[PDB]
Order: sequence, then structure tokens, then C-alpha cells
Amino acid sequence: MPREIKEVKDFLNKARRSDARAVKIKKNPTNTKFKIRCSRFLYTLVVQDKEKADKIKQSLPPGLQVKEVK
Amino acid sequence: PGRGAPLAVVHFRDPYRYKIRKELFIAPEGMHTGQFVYCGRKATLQIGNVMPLSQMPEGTIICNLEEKTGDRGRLARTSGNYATVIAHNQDTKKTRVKLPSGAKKVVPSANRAMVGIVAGGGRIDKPILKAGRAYHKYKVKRNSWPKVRGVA
Amino acid sequence: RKIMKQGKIVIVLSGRYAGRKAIIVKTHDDGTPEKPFGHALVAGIDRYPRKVTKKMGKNKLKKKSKVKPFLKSLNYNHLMPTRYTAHDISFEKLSPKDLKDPVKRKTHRFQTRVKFESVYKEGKNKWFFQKLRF
Amino acid sequence: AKRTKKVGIVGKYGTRYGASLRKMVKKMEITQHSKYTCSFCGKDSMKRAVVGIWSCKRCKRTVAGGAWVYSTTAAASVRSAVRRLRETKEQ
Amino acid sequence: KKPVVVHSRYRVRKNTEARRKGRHCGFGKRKGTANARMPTKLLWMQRQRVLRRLLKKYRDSKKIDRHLYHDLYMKCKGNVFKNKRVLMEYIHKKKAEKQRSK
Amino acid sequence: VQRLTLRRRLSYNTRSNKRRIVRTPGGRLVYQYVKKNPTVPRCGQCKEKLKGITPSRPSERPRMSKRLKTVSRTYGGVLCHSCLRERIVRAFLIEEQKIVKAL
RNA sequence: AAAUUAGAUCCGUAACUUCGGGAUAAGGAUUGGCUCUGAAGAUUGAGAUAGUCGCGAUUAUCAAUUAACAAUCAAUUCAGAACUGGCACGGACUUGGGGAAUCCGACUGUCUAAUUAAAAC
RNA sequence: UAAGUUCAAGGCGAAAGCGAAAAUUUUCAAGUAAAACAUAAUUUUGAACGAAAGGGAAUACGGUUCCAAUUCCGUAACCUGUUGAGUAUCCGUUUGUUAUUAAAUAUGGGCCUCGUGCUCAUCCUGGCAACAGGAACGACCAUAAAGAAGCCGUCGAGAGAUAUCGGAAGAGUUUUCUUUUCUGUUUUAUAGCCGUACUACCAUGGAAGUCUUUCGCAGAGAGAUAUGGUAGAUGGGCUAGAAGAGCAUGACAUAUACUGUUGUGUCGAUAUUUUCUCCUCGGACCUUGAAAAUUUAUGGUGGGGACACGCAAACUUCUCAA
Repeated sequence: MPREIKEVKDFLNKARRSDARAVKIKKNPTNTKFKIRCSRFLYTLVVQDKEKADKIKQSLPPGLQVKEVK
Repeated sequence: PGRGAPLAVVHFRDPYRYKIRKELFIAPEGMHTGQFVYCGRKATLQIGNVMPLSQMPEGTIICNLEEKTGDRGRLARTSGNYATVIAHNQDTKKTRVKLPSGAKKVVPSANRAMVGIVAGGGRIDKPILKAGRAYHKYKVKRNSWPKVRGVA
Repeated sequence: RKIMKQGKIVIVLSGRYAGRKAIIVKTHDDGTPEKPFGHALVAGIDRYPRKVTKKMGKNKLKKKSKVKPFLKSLNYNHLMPTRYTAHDISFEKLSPKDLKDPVKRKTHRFQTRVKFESVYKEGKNKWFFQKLRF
Repeated sequence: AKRTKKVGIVGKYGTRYGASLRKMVKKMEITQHSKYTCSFCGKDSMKRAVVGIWSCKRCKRTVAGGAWVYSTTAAASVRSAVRRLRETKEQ
Repeated sequence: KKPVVVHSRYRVRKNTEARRKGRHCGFGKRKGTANARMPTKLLWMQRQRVLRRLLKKYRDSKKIDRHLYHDLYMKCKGNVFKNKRVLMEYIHKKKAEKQRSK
Repeated sequence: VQRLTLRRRLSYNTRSNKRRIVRTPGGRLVYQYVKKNPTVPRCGQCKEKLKGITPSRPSERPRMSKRLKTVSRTYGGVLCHSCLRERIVRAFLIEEQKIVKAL
């Protein structure tokens, strides 16, 4: 997967897209990944702090689909 | 390959078209990359200019001589071989040259030759020593064989 | 006697301006410790003018006859000097070493155009504004 | 040390071909594989690519030479002879 | 899925361990030539590297200078030195023979 | 070890099945096919490689940027910087001999 | 036909010779197991001397090291010795008999697929 | 495209057809955001076939079947073509602001009530350089390069494999011994990063008391050593893919009752002259080791665009989308 946004706002910029159909949220033991699914590519935002990770689980577009993987 | 004399790639400009002509020559010995070649009637006598056989002095050693005029280089063009301007006959315009056979032929005097011996001489003094090295000689030439004798 | 003096038209020999012609504005003969080698600040031409014939009228005329310069401090080993000296370029008064700031590389390189074309007509330094197929 | 008393470069053909043709080819087998001093920049770097063509590793000049020797003696007697006809016929 | 057959490396590990102590390395146990068992070209190449990285260690520490370095570099190819200890011996006395004379 | 098989129907060893052994996330030991070696352009007379240009391959260069194929100066991806000034001074001292031979 | 020799280490090696050779000439010695011993490397070397503040943490350096500088670490090969058994030890296997000449062809090469591989080509 | 082949009317032959290879052939072939007292510049070897091993755009993993998988499924990419969108030109004046400025790759000039008056100006920048960055005049000519290459060797690098030693999790032997013996202990393509093997280069500077250097020689007043830079991200490590994914080893739980789950997946260091690649540097040769489509860079004359008081742009060599 050829992309990864190391910045917060340029990940959320890739949420309000005509594509960007889904955010497949994974919660790892040390961080949460926010893997947003545009046409090609998919785009991971690794956030480590475990608490604004839920502040960026909100402030997403509403109709954007969100998975939460098990 | 096959030809034991080196060749030289010379780049002239075209006088009527707008490109660069790329001529293969047969190398005068001493020709080197980056040097100038002058071809024409008013060529100075130096290796390897090519100029008509009337603008030469007598005894001048030449190679790549035209048999008939304009026919682009037909005589003394193997490795180590040359022709010699014997003597003009000033009008009737027929130079006599001496050819690598020993034979002495009369050319015209408007045809061209390049000054100098040809490079790559003299190949033929090394023994081949080796049937497999004559194999290699001839596999870039033709099927003159291991020539089995007819008496066999 | 000393060459690479002030008004001498040099030839750039290295780096994004190779082949261009250049006057010299100010010479540092013995190496200011930032660039301690022998160098000089030049003022040359990036984009040459183009020829005008009599048939092209007025704004095809002014379009072929612009000049784009440059301003570059260069080594003495990356220059080739000529016999030719620019003469009526006489107002290099305020261009010493203030081309570190970016906006005054543009209030000056524009101000080398107000003189590199005032000497284009009238035609002086005719070898300077020729392309010279290097 | 010295490894061969007499053959030199033709011990590689060793006991092959007869002593005269080994002796004969050795003269040519030394001058080819020699490094001649380059007559364009001065270094001992004028080696032979193919038969008749010699080139220099620095300065990048290829010349047209002899089969084994860089310049033959039959061709330097032509470069002399041509310029003493050039001295007469020019001026 | 029927477990794999045990293939034990116990026996070979025991004889590699004996043959650090030199247990089966004699003239009845040698089948390659001494060049095939240990290549002289590899042997002389590691020696020539041991010596050359010693001499760059001494020259660039500050110890010897260029003129002794090159004289020993050329002597190192040769057989004046077989180890790095005899080269360290030789350096240790041509600095004794030198600063005495200097 | 896990021995390998070829995944293309070219079973011979030419210059266009260049392959490398890979381990995959299933612990697999599979073959990956290598394409051909990218090279840089040469100087117009040195026959020495140029610098400032990425090593490219003749189909890849449409899908490369401009500045990935150029240096930035005159004769950029064509000649060395040294062969360039060998021409700038030669194109000047010859065209200045042709004024002192005219006057 | 078969047997003999055969690995490796060491010593030694004639007639002739196109000085390359012949030559692995010939001729001999050594060889297992077990306990040690020697030699052949790499990488950081290793830093000695107030005490502010409370030896502790913020806390020094030109060089001389040196003649095994000291530990770590790394592979493997080669020489030596002592003891030790049915001399069985290159313990299987892998693996040359040698020499004195005569004739022919110089050599490596090629040939009669299915009777001739040669001195024939 | 090769070696070559089939045909094309010069021809020839009673013809078949040359077990021709035609190279035949008045303009036999091209060219035009297409012209003027010929529209006007140019080229003839026609043509096609001939490589499932040469050249040549783009993909990998995990899963799945009674039978197919680089093809299905899931997942993550990529190429080609055609459209669309975003995005190299958001000024000094004067709005927020008395000038100082702020919106702002962003002016200068001269005077003028200052100027809003007048006038000038944007086909990009940086570095001494080697060269660099997200883009920053493919419309033809010209030149150069890539494609593009043999055989024997080779220092170095990485990969794969094998082997050592530790840790976690199982297994095998146990009369006796054996901190034992074994097994597995994984990370694709694609891509963002940082670095390196070695090589070339650049700046400084000027070398004999010659020095740098290789296993080897090789190199230097045609510029060595030295110190600092550039390039080749050769070939590797971090991150993304990677959903304690997936996978594999393994502890339970749940009957076919149409399934959930806890843990592991960690260190170090060998030598692979014997594998594959990458880089270097050589040698033998009266033997010098393919061609074309395809592709790019540059250069050239014209011609195209662009104007500040701001509206823009961009077959746009940039980013994305359909």
C-alpha cells in the first residue's frame, strides 16, 4: 500500500472525498490505525497516543462507512 | 571482422542536405581519432588525405586507389599494402602506378587515392601455430575449409 | 598585467548558464572567506534576444527583442574571459552583494534588463547579445 | 626470480609448435601486449585493442597502427617521405 | 499429520567440537592437497590485508610518517614479514634507530 | 530445502527470466521475476555515463518526470560537464581565430 | 582377462630435450585414536590529576601506549610432543604399476551411425 | 526484426515456372495549426512473412476445488488509452491598515497633490561547482544516447540456503544416562523514508626526501595525498501493506447442535570458491563478440503563449478522480 500520512490534517483531508468509501479502524496494543479507503490508494494514519485516537474517531464525515476490525 | 585492416569512421557534412554523412574508410597507418581528413582536388599532401593522382609528386606512396575514376576506392587496400606514383605523362593525362603485385598499371589522373600506407601491417608474419586459430581466422570469412587434398 | 578586471565580458563554463555571455560587475580577486577562492559576481544573459527583420511590425518586433539576464557569483575556474569589454553598462552602482535576499534578486535582475535592452537598440556590444553556438 | 631461461612469453605454448615458430612469434607476442608510451599525452598506456588499432586509456585517442607494433618502420619512412614531398610541392 | 523423522545433529556437533582441539586433522585424515584444504592465494590475501591495515593504523594514528609507510608497504609485499608481530617488531626498532639518529 | 519451480512457461535460462528467491508471508520460497537492468545515458563522445539522471529503462521513461532525465544545463543529458566546456572554449577560440584571420 | 599401484604430507628424482620439458620420473618415509602445546585474526584501546552543587548526578585533557597494553570476540588451518592397540590406520569409498628401446604420425583435433578409430584425414 | 522466405515487371522461358531473387518498376516512397511569377520544401532496397529460448507496456500475496488457477475469491497494487478535476504568475498600490503593511513566485522607474497620474516588467528557482526541486514551450528538422548483448576470470555487496548459540512454546527418549534430542519460531508486489558497497565527479590546494593504493596493478603538475561536497537510493535496514493481520506452531472451550478464544512469532553471530543477483577490475584473440520496433534528452530557425492593480492558466513531463 503505497501511502501513509504522517500528519493529522492531511489524513482528514482524504476523508471528505468523492471516493474514500471506508475507514477500517484497527486497534493495536500500542496505537490505532485509521486506514481510509480511496480508489487507489488506501491510506493509514498511525496515531499512538490512545486518547486523541478517539478524538479522531469522531470528527469524521457521517456517511463515511467505518469498520472496526475484531 | 574478417578484414585484417582497420577501418575508420569519418564524419563529413553534407553540402546540399542538412545532415551528417558517416563514411567508412580504410585506415592509413597513423590515422587517429579526432584528426582531420581533407578530401578533394586541393588537398594538401599529408596522410591520410585523399586527392586526385595528378596533384601528387612522383614516388608518392598511396593506398585506396580508384581503378576507374569515381568508383570509390578499388586498389591496394588490404593490410600493409600501397601503390606508388611512378610517373605522370602530363598530357594524355595517364599516371602510371606500381601496384602491390609488382605489376605496373596505368591509371587516369583524375581519380583519387589516399596518401599513406594502410594500417594493420604486417599481419602475415605471425605463425598461426594452431589449427584452431585458422578456424577462427576463417569463420568470419567463408568455407574455405580445412582444405582436404584431392589426391586423398 | 591583470585580467578578469571589472568590465570584461566573460564566458560561463559551468552550471545552468554554460555557454552564456556575462559582464563582470564586482570582482573579489583574493577570495572573501565565504567562497575563499578567486571569484567574481557576473551579470549575464539567460535568454538571448531574437532577430528582427524589416517586415515584422511592432509587437512581433518587441517580442523577439527582449532579454532575460542572470546574476551569479562564479569561480574564476568556471569562467572564460574574452578580449571584449562591455562599455555603456555604467550603472552598476547598487549591486554589490545584496543578492542573498530573494526579493532584491528581482528588483535588480529586472534592473539589469532596463540597461541590457537600452543598449540593444542602440546596437552596441553586438558580440554580447549574439547567441554564439557554444 | 627468473622463471624461464630462454622462452619468456612463449612458455605458454610450451613444447608445442617447434622452436623456431615459437622463437619467431615471440618477437611479435612481446610488442603486442607491450605498453607503448602514448604520443598524445605521454603515459605508458598505449595498448592494442585489435590488430592494427591502438588506443590510450586516458586521453581517449584511438590510432591506426601495425599488427603488433604500434608504429611500423615501413610507415614512419612514409611519414617522412610524404612531408619532404610536401616541403617541395607546397612552397 | 504424522511427525517428521528426527534427524539429530548431536553426532556432528560432537566432532566439530573435537576438531577445534585438533582431533581428526592428521595425515591419515587429509585427502585434499594443502592448497585445496587451505588456499595459498586466500592465505596470502588475508596476510597482505592484516599488514596493510596495520600500517594504515600506524600511519594515521600519528605514529609513523609517509616515508616509512611507503618503504614498509613495498617491503610488505615480499616475505620480509610473515606475521603482524614481526612487522610490529620491525616498526618498533626503526623508530628506535630513527629518533636516536634524528 | 523447499525446491522451486518456475511460474512461467519459459523453462530456459535466457536474459528475460531473471529471477530471485523470495520468502512470502506463508513461509513459501517462491520465485520473483527480475526485469532488465536500468542504465543511464552516456556522453556524446566520452562514452562515459552521465550523472544527475536516474538509471532508466526504455519503457519507463514516459512514466518518469522531466527533471529525472536531465541535468539542468546546456547539452544536459547528452554530454559531460567537461566535454561541454571543451566545446564552449573550442567554439570560441575557433570563432575568434576567424576574426583575426579576417582582419 | 585379472592382479599389482593409487588420497595426502615430506624427502628425492636419470637419459635425452625444440630448455618449455621429461616428471606424479624412478626411489623411499609418514598417516588411527586420545590428551595437551605452539603459531597464524578482529573490535572498542585504555586516559591517569579540583570539587561547584549536594563521593552522586550537570562534571577534564597534549601524549606516551610497547614490546606479549588488557579483556572481549572470531573462525578455521598448519607444525610439535606424550601416551596408546592384532600394525589393523588414505582401515569403506574415492583412487597412477613402472622402466629400456624400435616403427608411424609432430601436437590438441577428425573419420567409415550398425564389423576397420589407425600409421588414414 | 535476425538468418532467411514468399510475392511485386527489369527480365527470362514454348510454358510450367525460374530448386530467379526478382530488387523489379512513368510521379514507383513521405510530408502537412498545409502557401506565393511550380501550390511549395524532402525522399526509389518495392512489400510482407520468419523467434510460444532473441528484442518487447503492466501483479503480487493469502484463501479456495472431486477436477482449474500469477486466470476464481478476498486483499493490496500496476500498465495502456480516453475524458475530468486540482494545482509554477494570488504585486509595490492601498482594503484589515496613517507610511511601517496585510491579503501577499510579486515590481522598478521617473515625476506627480502623494498617487489610483504616468511608465516598465513574469515561458520557475537554488548551488562556486559537480548538480538540485512537485510542476515550469513532444509542433517538425538535427545530433546524441538508451534498447544493445559474447567467452573466461575477479575484490566487494545483498539474497536465498545451511550451520552455531541463547530465549519463549510443544514434541521424542528416560533401567541407566543426557540443563538432552527434535520441530517450527514467517512477512509478497507496491511504495514513503533514511542510510552503503564501490565508482566517477566537483570545489579547495599544489606533491621529490615521490606518494596514494590492489589479492592483482593501478593512478597523479593532462593536478596525487588531504579535507569538504555531488551523483549512481547499486545491492540493505525503519515505516506503510501487516486488521496483536494473514500464516504457521501451540493452550483451552464448543456434539453435525452451521463457532467463538488466550498466547507465541525473540535475540545474536558463522561461512556459503559451491547458488543467484549487483558492483568492480582484468585477461585471450591474424577470433573483437546482432538487428529493428520502441524510448528519451539536447540543439536549432520559425511559430506558439504570456499582459496586474488581476482574472488566469495550463496535449499541463505535478497530484488525484471517472
